[PDB]
Amino acid sequence: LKLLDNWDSVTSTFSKLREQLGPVTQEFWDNLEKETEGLRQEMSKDLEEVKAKVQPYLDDFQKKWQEEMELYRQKVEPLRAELQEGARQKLHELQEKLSPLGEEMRDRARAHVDALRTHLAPYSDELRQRLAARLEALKENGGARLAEYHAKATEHLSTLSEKAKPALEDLRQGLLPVLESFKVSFLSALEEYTKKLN
Amino acid sequence: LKLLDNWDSVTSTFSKLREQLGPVTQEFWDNLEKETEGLRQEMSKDLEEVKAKVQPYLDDFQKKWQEEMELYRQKVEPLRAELQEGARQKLHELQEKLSPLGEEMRDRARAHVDALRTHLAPYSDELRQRLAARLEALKENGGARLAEYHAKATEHLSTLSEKAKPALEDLRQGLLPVLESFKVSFLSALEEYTKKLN
Ligand SMILES: CCCCCCCC/C=C\CCCCCCCC(=O)OC[C@H](COP(=O)(O)OCC[N+](C)(C)C)OC(=O)CCCCCCC/C=C\CCCCCCCC
Ligand SMILES: CCCCCCCC/C=C\CCCCCCCC(=O)OC[C@H](COP(=O)(O)OCC[N+](C)(C)C)OC(=O)CCCCCCC/C=C\CCCCCCCC
Ligand SMILES: CCCCCCCC/C=C\CCCCCCCC(=O)OC[C@H](COP(=O)(O)OCC[N+](C)(C)C)OC(=O)CCCCCCC/C=C\CCCCCCCC
Ligand SMILES: CCCCCCCC/C=C\CCCCCCCC(=O)OC[C@H](COP(=O)(O)OCC[N+](C)(C)C)OC(=O)CCCCCCC/C=C\CCCCCCCC
Ligand SMILES: CCCCCCCC/C=C\CCCCCCCC(=O)OC[C@H](COP(=O)(O)OCC[N+](C)(C)C)OC(=O)CCCCCCC/C=C\CCCCCCCC
Ligand SMILES: CCCCCCCC/C=C\CCCCCCCC(=O)OC[C@H](COP(=O)(O)OCC[N+](C)(C)C)OC(=O)CCCCCCC/C=C\CCCCCCCC
Ligand SMILES: CCCCCCCC/C=C\CCCCCCCC(=O)OC[C@H](COP(=O)(O)OCC[N+](C)(C)C)OC(=O)CCCCCCC/C=C\CCCCCCCC
Ligand SMILES: CCCCCCCC/C=C\CCCCCCCC(=O)OC[C@H](COP(=O)(O)OCC[N+](C)(C)C)OC(=O)CCCCCCC/C=C\CCCCCCCC
Ligand SMILES: CCCCCCCC/C=C\CCCCCCCC(=O)OC[C@H](COP(=O)(O)OC[C@H](N)C(=O)O)OC(=O)CCCCCCC/C=C\CCCCCCCC
Ligand SMILES: CCCCCCCC/C=C\CCCCCCCC(=O)OC[C@H](COP(=O)(O)OC[C@H](N)C(=O)O)OC(=O)CCCCCCC/C=C\CCCCCCCC
Ligand SMILES: CCCCCCCC/C=C\CCCCCCCC(=O)OC[C@H](COP(=O)(O)OC[C@H](N)C(=O)O)OC(=O)CCCCCCC/C=C\CCCCCCCC
Repeated sequence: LKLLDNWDSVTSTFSKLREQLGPVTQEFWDNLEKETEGLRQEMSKDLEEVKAKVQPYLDDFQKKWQEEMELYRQKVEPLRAELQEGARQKLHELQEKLSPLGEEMRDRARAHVDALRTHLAPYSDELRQRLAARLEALKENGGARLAEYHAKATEHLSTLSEKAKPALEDLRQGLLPVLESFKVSFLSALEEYTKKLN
Repeated sequence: LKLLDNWDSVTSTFSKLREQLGPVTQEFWDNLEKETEGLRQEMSKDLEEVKAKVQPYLDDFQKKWQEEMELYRQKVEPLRAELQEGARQKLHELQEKLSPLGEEMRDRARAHVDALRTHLAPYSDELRQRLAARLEALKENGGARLAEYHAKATEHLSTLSEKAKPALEDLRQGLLPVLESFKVSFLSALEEYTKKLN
């Protein structure tokens, strides 16, 4: 109700901020000029010296890079041949290994898979008989269980309806009057609430 | 009484559930025993035949595995010798390109650092001069900034006091009736909740 009075105080403080902003921006600009000019003299000296520092530094670096690269062509380059030759010999050594051991490993695999043909295959065949027996039990007990499920389902169904019938009646017989009473407690609440917050 | 009555219906449900649970456990276990019975009979195959066949199965694999290892041992020796002799030459060659080329690299590194030091000497010298120049500027300007900021803070405090005394007093005065009305609202709300919830 006193919003206008409260907003006035805020308008006053806002105006107070404006009272400060005036001289504040004035001195801020003066300070900015001081800083910019201060950094300006530093920048001129920095930039000027940079030309006399980066250039000789680049030259120094270029010389080092030249030596570095030269040394690389006198090391990495010739060593590339030494390493390549070593790699070639290594590859040759590997060839003389990947061939006998390669065929040997393949023969090992042959002996492995071949064994599996007389190991896994005949075993899965035996398992087929066992699976048939297991599945038979699953079908036998399962079929019986299906009847049990149906029986218990119908039994439980009778029990469920035996509860649903009276429960719903009782629930309705209780919810109806309770709802009416609830409406009363709601009406009194809503009416009073709207008056308190009016 | 709603909770008691509603619970009563649930209680009777538990009775019927338990009464049905009996036949359930009986039937389930009866069939489960048949499942296990099958597995018990199957055990004379699934676990018995597997332990019987595991003999030639493992004996075959173990036999071939022995050869597999013996072959690897028959190769490990000549291959290790090839690797040893090869590594000898490969590493020896690297040494011939590690000692002289290393000393050369170290020699070039001497100049690498020497040139850098020779360049860093005047650089660091002028860096200290740059720092002095910058520090002096930042000190002159800094002192001015501090004085100005101090004055700024002083003025800000004067206007801040407008928010600490007049504005705050105004706010307090405005909050007084606010608390007064809020008290009534809280009190009535407390009663409202008690009147309808109790
Ligand atoms: C153009 C405009 C003007 C100029 C502008 C640029 C100015 C630049 C001037 C200076 C910049 C310096 C920057 C670095 C400052 C800190 C240097 C430092 O304090 O270093 C300390 C280390 C300490 O070693 P320690 O024996 O105490 O520890 C031994 C530990 N334990 C037991 C393994 C082996 O000593 C070292 O780093 C040095 C020895 C190790 C060197 C490793 C390889 C470096 C690679 C190339 C050489 C680079 C030379 C330039 C500096 C490169 C830095 C990466
Ligand atoms: C003209 C100027 C030429 C400048 C040439 C500079 C290089 C010169 C060549 C060699 C000498 C300088 C080497 C400088 C770099 C290595 C510096 C170094 O001394 O490092 C040592 C650390 C040791 O660690 P630590 O765990 O043993 O001990 C600490 C951890 N603690 C606690 C658990 C033990 O590290 C190690 O020793 C492991 C090092 C593994 C190998 C690193 C090789 C780096 C070389 C090049 C990398 C370039 C990357 C470029 C990326 C951008 C591409 C565009
Ligand atoms: C001791 C206390 C223990 C706890 C007791 C808890 C008692 C709870 C009592 C009552 C249940 C209250 C919650 C009921 C929720 C709704 C149930 C229902 O009535 O939802 C029917 C719809 C029928 O389809 P509609 O297209 O008309 O969708 C209608 C929905 N609308 C809009 C979005 C398309 O359902 C659907 O829509 C989607 C599903 C359709 C049927 C899927 C059947 C799946 C097959 C087998 C699942 C068997 C689960 C058995 C769980 C145990 C049971 C004993
Ligand atoms: C409309 C129809 C909706 C569907 C209705 C379904 C009704 C049937 C299903 C569930 C009804 C459960 C009724 C439970 C009544 C109370 C039983 C009870 O005695 O409450 C208390 C007990 C003990 O206290 P506590 O253990 O809770 O805490 C102990 C805390 N401390 C250790 C401090 C000791 O609670 C216990 O005994 C823990 C009992 C846990 C029982 C879990 C369920 C078991 C049933 C089947 C499991 C799967 C079997 C088949 C698996 C096939 C695999 C292939
Ligand atoms: C649900 C979301 C996650 C699903 C994860 C699994 C996904 C894949 C499906 C099934 C895998 C289940 C893996 C876990 C199985 C249960 C493990 C377990 O921790 O169980 C514990 C219970 C309780 O005793 P405990 O050992 O914990 O505590 C006393 C002993 N202590 C000291 C050492 C603790 O064990 C018992 O209650 C008694 C157990 C008796 C077992 C007899 C087995 C006889 C052999 C064959 C029978 C027929 C099997 C047919 C195939 C069945 C496939 C499931
Ligand atoms: C119905 C007929 C069926 C017939 C079936 C036939 C095939 C059956 C299949 C397997 C049977 C295996 C039987 C093994 C019997 C020996 C077990 C054993 O004694 O073995 C001991 C070792 C070492 O034991 P130690 O060092 O303590 O003693 C060492 C003592 N000394 C030094 C003398 C070295 O241990 C081991 O062999 C354990 C090796 C396995 C370790 C698994 C660890 C898993 C851990 C976490 C689970 C991660 C799951 C990840 C899933 C996603 C993956 C991508
Ligand atoms: C308005 C903002 C600008 C003006 C700020 C003026 C006040 C500055 C100081 C504090 C500001 C207030 C908050 C606190 C700041 C940290 C103060 C401090 O006490 O920190 C100390 C640390 C550690 O000291 P310690 O362990 O070595 O010595 C310990 C004693 N004893 C050596 C015996 C080893 O200091 C260190 O860690 C060394 C590294 C410090 C951070 C360097 C990088 C800063 C990043 C940007 C600034 C760039 C400025 C460029 C020039 C602008 C000119 C206008
Ligand atoms: C922040 C800008 C304000 C601008 C207006 C005022 C300007 C005033 C004039 C100049 C500025 C001066 C700034 C000074 C900063 C000092 C920072 C600092 O180093 O302080 C350190 C103290 C440490 O602890 P201690 O000395 O108390 O105890 C110590 C107990 N022993 C010693 C055991 C160690 O801690 C403290 O000073 C606590 C400092 C708490 C500062 C709260 C500022 C709240 C301002 C606005 C709120 C909203 C911010 C986000 C706005 C987002 C907008 C988009
Ligand atoms: C971003 C980070 C990348 C990290 C990569 C790490 C692995 C690097 C692998 C090998 C080494 C580098 C091998 C680089 C080979 C480069 C070969 C090359 O032609 O690259 C062309 C690209 C071109 O980029 P652009 O985007 O500008 O143009 C693309 C073009 N329009 C198109 O897509 O058709 O530019 C580049 O790729 C960059 C070329 C830089 C050449 C430098 C040549 C330098 C010559 C000698 C060495 C001097 C060393 C000096 C320092 C010594 C130590 C101090
Ligand atoms: C009779 C009451 C008795 C006491 C009751 C006490 C309990 C009351 C509690 C609940 C009852 C009311 C329950 C109301 C449930 C409303 C549920 C609902 O509609 O959700 C959706 C609405 C949608 O609003 P809108 O469409 O404006 O905004 C949509 C939004 N932009 C978007 O698109 O995302 O979301 C919104 O409206 C939220 C923003 C609203 C902005 C306007 C908000 C306007 C708010 C007030 C209007 C001015 C009041 C001035 C003072 C009056 C008293 C002096
Ligand atoms: C549209 C504009 C509307 C403007 C409305 C303005 C209304 C103004 C109303 C009244 C004027 C202000 C009236 C202020 C009254 C309180 C003034 C005051 O500071 O009293 C001193 C106390 C001091 O607490 P201490 O914790 O230091 O005490 C000792 C401590 N308990 C111990 O035992 O160690 O601090 C306090 O009591 C208060 C909390 C201090 C910490 C706050 C810590 C910070 C907490 C909140 C502030 C930040 C909130 C950030 C929210 C971000 C949302 C995204």
